[PDB]
Amino acid sequence: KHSVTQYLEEIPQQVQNRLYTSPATCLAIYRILPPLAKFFIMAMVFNENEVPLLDLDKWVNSNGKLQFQNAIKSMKSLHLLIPNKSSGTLMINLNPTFKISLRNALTGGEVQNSFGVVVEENVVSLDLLDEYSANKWETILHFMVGTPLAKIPSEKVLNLLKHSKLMEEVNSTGEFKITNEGFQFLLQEINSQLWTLLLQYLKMIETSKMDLVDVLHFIFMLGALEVGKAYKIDALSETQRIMLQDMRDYGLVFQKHSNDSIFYPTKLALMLTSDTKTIRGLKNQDIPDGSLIVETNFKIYSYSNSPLQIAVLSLFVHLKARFVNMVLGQITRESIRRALTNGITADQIIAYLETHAHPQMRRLAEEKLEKKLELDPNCKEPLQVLPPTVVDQIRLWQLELDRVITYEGSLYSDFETSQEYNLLSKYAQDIGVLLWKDDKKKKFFISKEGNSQVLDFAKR
Amino acid sequence: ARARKGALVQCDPSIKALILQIDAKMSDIVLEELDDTHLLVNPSKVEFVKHELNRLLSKNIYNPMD
Amino acid sequence: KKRTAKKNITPYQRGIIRSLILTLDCSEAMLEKDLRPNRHAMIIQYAIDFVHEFFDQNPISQMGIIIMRNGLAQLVSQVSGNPQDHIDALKSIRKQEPKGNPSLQNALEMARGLLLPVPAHCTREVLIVFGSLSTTDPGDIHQTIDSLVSEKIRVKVLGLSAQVAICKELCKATNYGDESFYKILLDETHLKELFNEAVTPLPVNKINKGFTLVKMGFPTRIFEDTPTFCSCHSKLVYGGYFCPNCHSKVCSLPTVCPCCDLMLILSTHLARSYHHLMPLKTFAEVPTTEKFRSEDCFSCQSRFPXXXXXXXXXXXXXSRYRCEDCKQEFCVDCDVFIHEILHNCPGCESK
Amino acid sequence: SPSLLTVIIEIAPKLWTTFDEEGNEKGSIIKVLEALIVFLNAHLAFNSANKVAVIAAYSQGIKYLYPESTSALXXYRRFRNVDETLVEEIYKLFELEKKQIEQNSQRSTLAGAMSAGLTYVNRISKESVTTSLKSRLLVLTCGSGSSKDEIFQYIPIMNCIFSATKMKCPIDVVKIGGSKESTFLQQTTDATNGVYLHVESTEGLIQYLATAMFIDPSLRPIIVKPNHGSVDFRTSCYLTGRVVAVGFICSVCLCVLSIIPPGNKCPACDSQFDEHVIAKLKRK
Ligand SMILES: [Zn+2]
Ligand SMILES: [Zn+2]
Ligand SMILES: [Zn+2]
Ligand SMILES: [Zn+2]
Ligand SMILES: [Zn+2]
Repeated sequence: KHSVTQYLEEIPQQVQNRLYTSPATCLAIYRILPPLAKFFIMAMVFNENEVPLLDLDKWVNSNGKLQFQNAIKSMKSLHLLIPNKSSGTLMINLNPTFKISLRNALTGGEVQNSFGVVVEENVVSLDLLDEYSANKWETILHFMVGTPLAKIPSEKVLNLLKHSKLMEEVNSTGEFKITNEGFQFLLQEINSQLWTLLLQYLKMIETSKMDLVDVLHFIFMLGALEVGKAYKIDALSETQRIMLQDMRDYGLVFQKHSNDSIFYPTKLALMLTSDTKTIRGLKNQDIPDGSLIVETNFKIYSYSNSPLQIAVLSLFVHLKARFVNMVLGQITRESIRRALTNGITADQIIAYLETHAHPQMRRLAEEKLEKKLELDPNCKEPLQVLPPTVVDQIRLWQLELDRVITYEGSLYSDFETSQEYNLLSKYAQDIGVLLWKDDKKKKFFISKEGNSQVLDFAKR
Repeated sequence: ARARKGALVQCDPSIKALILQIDAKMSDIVLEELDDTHLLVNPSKVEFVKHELNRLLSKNIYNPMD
Repeated sequence: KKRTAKKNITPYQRGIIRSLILTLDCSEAMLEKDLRPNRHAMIIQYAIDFVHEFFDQNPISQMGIIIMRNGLAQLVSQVSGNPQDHIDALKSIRKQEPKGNPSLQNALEMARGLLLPVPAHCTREVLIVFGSLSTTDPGDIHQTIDSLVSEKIRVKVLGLSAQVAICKELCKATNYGDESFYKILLDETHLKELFNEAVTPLPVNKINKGFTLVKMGFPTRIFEDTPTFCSCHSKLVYGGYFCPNCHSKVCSLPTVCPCCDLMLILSTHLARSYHHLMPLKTFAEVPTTEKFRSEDCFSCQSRFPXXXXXXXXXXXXXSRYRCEDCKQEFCVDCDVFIHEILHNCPGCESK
Repeated sequence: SPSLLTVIIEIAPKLWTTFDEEGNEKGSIIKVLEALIVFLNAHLAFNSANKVAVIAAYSQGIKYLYPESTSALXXYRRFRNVDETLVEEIYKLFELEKKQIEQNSQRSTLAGAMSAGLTYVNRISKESVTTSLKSRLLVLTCGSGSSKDEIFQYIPIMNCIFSATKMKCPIDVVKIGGSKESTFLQQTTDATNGVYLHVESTEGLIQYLATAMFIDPSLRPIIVKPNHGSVDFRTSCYLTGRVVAVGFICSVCLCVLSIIPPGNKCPACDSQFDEHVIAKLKRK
C-alpha cells in the first residue's frame, strides 16, 4: 500500500502550512490520525503551553508507548508539531497554523471550505447519480482492466493511467489490461482504486496549472460532504471547479445535468473518505447478482454471474461457457498461473477469494470461518480457515515461478553487552519484532522498533 | 550510532556468484557485502540486477515440460 | 402457543450459600459419538461454561469436581471459591479421555464424606452427569441413599436421553420425596439450558429449620506495588487487600480470611442474590387490540408493535410485554433481556 | 471500533437552583451545557461515526433527548442538526417546567434513568451486533439540596453495576455542587472502572470535559487519574444509619446492621433469629 497518508505527510511544511490554512482541510486530516495522535493533539489545541516530551513520555503506561514513538515519527513527517531542542529535552508544541486553523472550526469556525457548499435541496436520488456514478465506475472498471464493454470515456484518466502505466495494457496496441498495478488495482476494493486514482489524479494533474491547495479545498469540498445547492456555482475555484468538473466528469461527483448546477452529492466521493459500506438500466439485483465458486473443493460453480463481476474471476481460471447462472470453469493450480502468466501472484486473491464471489460463498466461507476464534484456545483444530489446503494448493502452484528471497530493515552493529542482548532477547520475544537475528553476530536487518522501547522504559 | 546500512539482499551465494561478474557485466550496482550470504545495492538502481534475474531465468527455459 | 411457567413460586427460602460438587462420568459411555466430538469432549466444553457462571451467579458458594473412570470414582478438583483451580483442572481433563465405566457408589461415598466439613449454612447439593445405563457399586446403594437423606442433602441429577428409575427415585428420595430433579436432556441447547437453569438457587418450600446469623467484615485493598509481599500464599503481591480483623495483606479474593478465618466481601456478591431473592413477574404481552397503548416500546424505542390490520401480520401478535406492577409496556427484546439480565423495571423503578 | 457515548444527565431544577445557589448565580448548568455540546461534538468527530445517546431524568420522569423516537411522524452539517434537535428537547423540557414539575420532589426517577438507557444501549448493542462499539457512558450531578444522601434509590444502583460490569462498560461521573463526595459514585465508577470528580459549578470545564472524559472508549493506554481511595466498608447499619465495617447480616434477608440487632426480627425482614446462635454469638 502506497499509503496516501505517507504522501500526505510527504509534502513539505510550507505547503502543509498552505494546507494548514483551511480549517476544513485541518478537519479532514484529523480522521487520518491514530487515536494517540487524535486525542493527544486535541489537548494542545486548547492549553496554550508547549509541553516537553518528558510529561508525554510519562503519560503512557505500559505497552502502547511504541505508538507514541510511532506518533512522534509520524507527526514529524507531516510537521504538524514543532519540536524544540531547547533544554536537552524535547519541548513539543503544535503547529497552530493547522492547530489554530482547526481550532476556529472547533467552535463554529469561519472555514470557508466547510461553508463553501450551500446546504440546499439535495435532489440527488439513490439510483440517480449513483447508478450512473457506480455505472461510470463499473463502466470504466470494465474498460480499464478490459471488460466485455469498454464504455469508460476517461481518456485523460486513460492517458494518465496509460502514462502512469498503472493499467498494464499495451497503449500502442490500445490494450487496457491489469498489470502489476492494474492487477494490484483489483486488490484495492473501493478506496484503494480511488486512492491510486486520487494519486493518479494528483500525479497526473499535479504539475501544469496545479493550484493544488485551492484544488485541495475543492478536493476536501468534495471530500467533506455532498455540496447540495450552489456547490459548483459558488464553492469552486478555477482548479477546484475544474477539478470538481474533472471529479464530476469521472462520476465521482454526481453533478446535476447540463454540468451547471449545485453540487450533486453522489456517494462515490464520500465512500473513499468513508472506508465503510461500499454499496453503490432498470433492474439490479445485489449483492448476490454476481457470484462464483471457490471452496475447499477447489472448483468454480456459479449460480449468479455478472459479466463485469465475473470478468475479474476468469483471468486466473479457464472459462467454458457463461451460463445464465454459471461461469463454467474449474480452478487449477495451473489456472491460477494464468494470473501468474501476467505475473499476477494469487496473493491478493487470498483475501480477494475470501472477499469476492462470497455472495455465492456466504454459506461456504461461514462454514470455513465457523467463528473459530473464541474456541481457538480451547479447540486446536481449525476448519480450513483460511483454507490451508488451498494455500498448499496455491503455494506449490507458484513452484513454476521460483527463486526470490529478500528482506527489509537496517544494519545494526556496535553491540557489546550481552545482558541487555539477553534482556532484549526475551524483550524482543516479548515485543515480537524478530524477523531473524543471531548472537554469533549480534546483527540483524529489521526496523528501528527495538531501540525506542529500550529508550523510554526508565530513562528520564 | 552510525549505521553502515545498504540495500541488503540475503540469499545463498550460488547465483550470486554468477551475479558478481554479471553485476560487473550489468555495471555492478550491488555495492557492499559484509558476509557471503548478503548483497547491498544502490537504492536508485536496486532492481536492474533483478531485471535480468527474470530475463536470464526465462530467456530459453520456457518450460517445455515434455 | 406459549411455553411459560404458570407462576414462579420463588418468594422465599432458596439455595444461596451452596456447597455443590458436581460429579461427572469418565467412561467408554462418554466416549461414544452421541455429540459431535463425543459426549465427554462437548460436555467438557459444556461443563467449562457453568464453572465461572456458577461462581458468577453464586460467588458465595464453594465447589469441587469428581469423575468416575473404569468402575471407580476420582475427585479431580478441590472444593474452592476460585474458578481457576477448577477451570485449569478441566483443561487437563479435556486433554484426558474418559475410560472404562463409572462407579456411582464410589462417587456416592467420596462426595458424601467430602461434604461432611461443609457448614450448615453452606447448602449441600450434588449434581450428576451420567451416560451409561448401569452403575458400579461396592455396596447397598439404598443404604447410601438412606445415608444421604439422613444427611438432609437434596440432589438434582441429569442423565442422558433416557431414565433410570432408582435415579428417578434418588432425585425423589434426596428431595424430600419430591421428584422434580431427574430431568434429562434431549438436545444440546436443551442441554445448554440445563446449565442455564442450574445456576439458579433452589426454593421449593424449605422446612422450618435453624436459621443462623452471620458475622464478618469487608476487606481493605492494599495500594503499594513495589512492596510486593503475600501471606495467604507466602508470595510477593504487587497489590492486595487487608482483613478487617487479622489485617493481613491478602491478594484480590472475595474468599475467607486465611488468618482469623472470616469471610471477606465488599458489596458485589450480596446484591446478586437480591434480584434472585425477589424477582419480578414477567412483562405481560399486552393484547394486539385490547391494549391500544403507545405504539412504541417502553424500556426501548420500538415504534413497531404489530402491523395494523395487515391480514395476519397484525393478527399475529403485539410485542407489548407489559410489566403488571408498573403497568408499563416493554418490547420483547427489551423485556426478555430485562428479565434475563437486570430486573430493575424502570416503570417500577420510576415512582 | 467506534464508541457509543450515552449521557445520563439529571435535570433537577432544585439542583439547577442549587447550581445557582452554590457559589452564585454567575452562570447555571447552561454554562455547563455550553461546555458539553461542543465537547459532545468532539466524540462523533473523534472516531469513525461513533454514535451517542442523550437521556435526562426529571423529578417525576425521564426522557431521551438526542435519540428522538418517532415524533414528527454547521460543523459538517451533522452537528448542527443533531445538537439543534437536542437543543429543542431541553427547551421543550423548559416548557416541561412548572409547579407539577416542581411537585414530585419525593419521587426520584433518576434511579430508573441510569438503568433504562443501558437496555437501550444494549438494544443498540443488540442491533449493532455487527461492528461492535467500544462504548462508555457519562453521568452528571448538579449538587443539590434538601437531600444530603438519597438512599432509597441506592439499592437499584448496585444492580446496574453487575449488569454494567457484565455489559463491559466503564462510566465517567462528575458531581457539581456541594462537596458531598458520593461514596456510591466513588465506589460505582471505581467498580465500573471509571472516574469520579467533584468539580465546582461556574468553572469552564470543557478542558475538564475534553481531558478527563477522553480516556475510556477503547484505548486506556495511559496512567489513570483516579480520585481518592475506594475503600469498600459498605452500607451503614440500616437500623442505626451508621456505617458498619465488621459486617452483620441478619439472615437470608441480608440486613446490614451493627452489633445492634436484638437477635430476632431485624428491621428489614420479620424473621426471628436463633437465640442459641445469638447466645453463641453473645459468647464474646
Ligand atoms: Zn496471596
Ligand atoms: Zn483475618
Ligand atoms: Zn425495547
Ligand atoms: Zn414493571
Ligand atoms: Zn432481615
